[PDB]
Amino acid sequence: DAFVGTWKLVSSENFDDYMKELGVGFATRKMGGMAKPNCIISVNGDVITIKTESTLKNTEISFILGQEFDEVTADDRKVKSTITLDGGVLVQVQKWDGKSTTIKRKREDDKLVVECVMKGVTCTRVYERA
Ligand SMILES: Cc1csc(-c2c(NC(=O)C3=C(C(=O)O)CCCC3)sc3c2CCC(F)(F)C3)n1
Repeated sequence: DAFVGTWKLVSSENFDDYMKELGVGFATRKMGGMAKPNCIISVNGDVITIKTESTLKNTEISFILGQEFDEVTADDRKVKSTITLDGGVLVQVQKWDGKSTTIKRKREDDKLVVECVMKGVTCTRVYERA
């Protein structure tokens, strides 16, 4: 839809702090902090696929809106994830060990804007079309 396409990371703010708040260790934060992923989003019927491709690590999720699924995150958390569409925004929550983080993806002008919240830390990652 509005989200479908191949997107390339152009900016990131507070990603190291966001990863620290998740409990991510130094080596993995060093890898993630300097990654400039592509995000490839596609839809086939009820199923949406989001691939994140980067030099040192790829991940992929496929999901139906409002249906919880198991996810292994890039930092190796085993989480229960639910993604919904709310006022044009894809809202993802990941739940594990009584904690949660939210990842919201929204389209603004030319950009795909990704807001990641963990406790008091808010990170903003912006992608543009490849
Ligand atoms: C939590 C955590 C630890 S590490 C890591 C992570 C990447 N996270 C992303 O891109 C993320 C988003 C996005 O912008 O799509 C939005 C959601 C949040 C997370 S990308 C990438 C790594 C490490 C390995 C790598 F090879 F460096 C490449 N996420």
